[PDB]
Amino acid sequence: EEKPKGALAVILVLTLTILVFWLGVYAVFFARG
Amino acid sequence: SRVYEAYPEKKATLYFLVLGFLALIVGSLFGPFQALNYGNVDAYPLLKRLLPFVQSYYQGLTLHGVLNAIVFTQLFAQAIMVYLPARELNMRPNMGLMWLSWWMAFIGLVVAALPLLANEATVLYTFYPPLKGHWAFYLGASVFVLSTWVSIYIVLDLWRRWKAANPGKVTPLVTYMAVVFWLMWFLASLGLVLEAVLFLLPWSFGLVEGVDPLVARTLFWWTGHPIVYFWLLPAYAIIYTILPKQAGGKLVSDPMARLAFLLFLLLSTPVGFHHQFADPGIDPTWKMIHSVLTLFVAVPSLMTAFTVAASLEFAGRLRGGRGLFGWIRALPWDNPAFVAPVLGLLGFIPGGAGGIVNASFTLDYVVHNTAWVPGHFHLQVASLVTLTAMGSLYWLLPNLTGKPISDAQRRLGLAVVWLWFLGMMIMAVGLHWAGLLNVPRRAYIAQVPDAYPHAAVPMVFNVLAGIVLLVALLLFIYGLFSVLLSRERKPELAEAPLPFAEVISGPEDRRLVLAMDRIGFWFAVAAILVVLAYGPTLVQLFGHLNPVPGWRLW
Amino acid sequence: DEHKAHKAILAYEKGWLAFSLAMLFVFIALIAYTLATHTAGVIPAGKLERVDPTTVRQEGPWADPAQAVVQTGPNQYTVYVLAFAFGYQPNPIEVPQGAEIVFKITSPDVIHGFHVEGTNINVEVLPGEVSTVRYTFKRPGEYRIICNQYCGLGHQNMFGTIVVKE
Ligand code: HAS
Ligand code: HEM
Ligand code: CUA
Ligand SMILES: [Cu+2]
Ligand SMILES: [Xe]
Ligand SMILES: [Xe]
Ligand SMILES: [Xe]
Repeated sequence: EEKPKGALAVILVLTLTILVFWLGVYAVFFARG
Repeated sequence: SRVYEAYPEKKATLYFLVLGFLALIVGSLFGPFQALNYGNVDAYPLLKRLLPFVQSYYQGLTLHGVLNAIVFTQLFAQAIMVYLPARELNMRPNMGLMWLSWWMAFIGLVVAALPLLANEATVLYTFYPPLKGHWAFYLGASVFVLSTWVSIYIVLDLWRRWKAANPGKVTPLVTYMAVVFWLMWFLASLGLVLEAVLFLLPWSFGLVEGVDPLVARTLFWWTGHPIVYFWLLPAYAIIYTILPKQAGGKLVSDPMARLAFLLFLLLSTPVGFHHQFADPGIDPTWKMIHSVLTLFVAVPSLMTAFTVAASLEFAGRLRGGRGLFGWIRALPWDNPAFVAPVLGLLGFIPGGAGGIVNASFTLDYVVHNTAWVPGHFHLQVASLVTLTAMGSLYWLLPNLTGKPISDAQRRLGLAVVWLWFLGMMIMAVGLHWAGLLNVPRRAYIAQVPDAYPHAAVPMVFNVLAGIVLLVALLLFIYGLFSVLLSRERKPELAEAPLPFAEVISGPEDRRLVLAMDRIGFWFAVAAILVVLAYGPTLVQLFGHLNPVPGWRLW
Repeated sequence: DEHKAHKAILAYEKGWLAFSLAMLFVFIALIAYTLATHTAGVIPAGKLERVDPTTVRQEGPWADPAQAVVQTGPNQYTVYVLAFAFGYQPNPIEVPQGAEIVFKITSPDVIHGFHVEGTNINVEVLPGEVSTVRYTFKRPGEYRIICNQYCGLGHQNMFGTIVVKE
């Protein structure tokens, strides 16, 4: 029909869930450095 | 059955299935207890009164590990990644061999089960040396695994045969996947084949007295990582080519799926060092090179994320899907075989987030050997792979036995499904928290209740889950056996063609798929990558072998 | 419709993948950043250091607990730690904060884990191999070592102690 609004909203949660995890633990690495 | 005479593969497949699920049941019983244990409660007395032969926490973990992650998965894959390509091709697999593969799997399990049930094998599913297990464990497992080799032949045989009857034709989708899959698994299984053949088997038979534990865990992980994808891809297979039909839609691209699988064939094996970050005697550089390749092997699962979402979206739209989120509510939430996997994919997002972190080299040092890792993978294997397995019963079981499913079983499953997912969610939260709270995994920490007081609140989630999933497992069993135990037989639905998805193709596709169908080239490509990543390391290691004597610590 | 979607999806898939790889290459450089710093010490030494596991606490740097701590630089202190069947040697380790502690850990029996709670020291201790990690404590106290690798039935009870010096 048009732009995959649903799928791009899914990959959003994903990429955000990725950054939370990766930045969230990337700081604990330096906080235990 | 003229059904089985006309489709003997059906029978072989079924045996694989049941055996697998049987294995999943038994291995799953210890799961609630291991959850309660991680909630700081020690339910193991009760376990021991019920199951007398159980001697400790660690024997039940081994059994948990082995039956669930190893036996169950392998059997399923062997069932899916052979039956599906067969039916797609409408060709019969070499049945001598196929039946041979099953017995091997059966026999292998039996022989390996005994020393596990006899507390002769309390080593864990990883069986790291110098911890020494009974020969019949290492001989049992070897057989069982080798069973896959047969499966690899069988599938390749089919493939060669079909290419003959269709000269110049692109390999059909599922068959392409299965092909890459098994090749990929062949390459992956070497690592383990070596370990067992060179060290473990002669070690356990008496022939040597020592085995280098580093070279042992190096070879193990050569195989140890790709096997997780050996577990995954059969579910991926189903999600790509079967779920979209279930959802009322189509696969949105044949090339994309081919690509995903192609990347796995290339990037699955040469990443094992990610499991060995905390290890000594392995260059940090090669640990960086492997950390890069691991972030790369996540690309395939990134592609899948989109491709499947779009298809599911597409599906919801054809159903009467509203706005940004309508399509979702348009989906068949009444159909298990739809619900099960979709839930798994949800939990996968956290799972795969967990894996990207574990793969970032230095960041591993925060969570290694902690209960964060069981949290990571229970989303992966115990959630997505298992649910998928479960839900696929609803089209598969009927397609094999002819036994239709009553509406009551159909809702029974929907309950099993939700509980299992929910419980998986709770625990996921309860093992991730305590993980960052330095609680180590593989631990009977309910025998030391005051060791970890800062994990107060997560210990609760673990408890909850334990219960949740204890119920879910029960109902499954009941739901499971209700189906297999009924004498309703509709020999027409057994003959019903498998509900494969239709595939939206494009103009560009042709030349791209044509490239990908260069399998013999990609295989050697994949073979070269492993040599380049392991080669260097393994040479020095076999130059400086320092075998140490075996220990029994149970 | 259906063929219209196909080119729409395969067009944001191309833009999703570009973004994906850019995002991963930012992780690579933010991993390539932690490799040039002082934090990159807790990485086990790459060069092989073979030892016998059956004559470690009889002859050599791990025989005598007392000689565990040894100044080897102006502000460097090479500890020789010995991860064994449910326990650590020396217990407790005693080293000054602000100093560069270069641990050299092995085992006489099976594999052990050397996890210092609150730090980045997390290394696998292998029989017949020396596990060599560099670290600088910048906080005082009693640091707890946990054995994160299943080493038998007394594995959940194997803990250590590093009293850094205040
Ligand atoms: C099948 C089971 C498994 C999968 C899959 C898996 C995936 C990964 N793993 Fe892993 N793993 C590691 C890295 C990864 C990475 C980078 C990935 C990647 O493949 C993951 C990429 C996945 C994604 C990036 C997510 C894609 C999400 C999708 C596709 C879902 C979208 C959902 C939709 C679209 C639904 C929407 C629908 C609606 C209705 C809204 C590392 C580190 O590098 C360790 C070592 C940790 C340690 O030190 O012990 C590790 C450890 C393990 C262990 C412990 C083994 C042991 O006993 O010692 C197991 C069993 C395991 C299994 C599995 N693992 N892993
Ligand atoms: C009945 C539901 C289940 C529950 C409540 C459960 C719970 C747990 C818990 C709490 C652990 C951590 C044990 C520890 O660190 O000491 C664990 C380990 C594990 N689980 Fe499960 N589990 C379940 C089913 C499954 C399934 C279906 C699979 C995969 C097919 C699986 C695979 C594994 C593996 C491979 C381990 C690690 C074993 C080891 O380290 O030796 N589990 N489980
Ligand atoms: Cu060393 Cu547990
Ligand atoms: Cu892995
Ligand atoms: Xe097995
Ligand atoms: Xe084995
Ligand atoms: Xe594994």
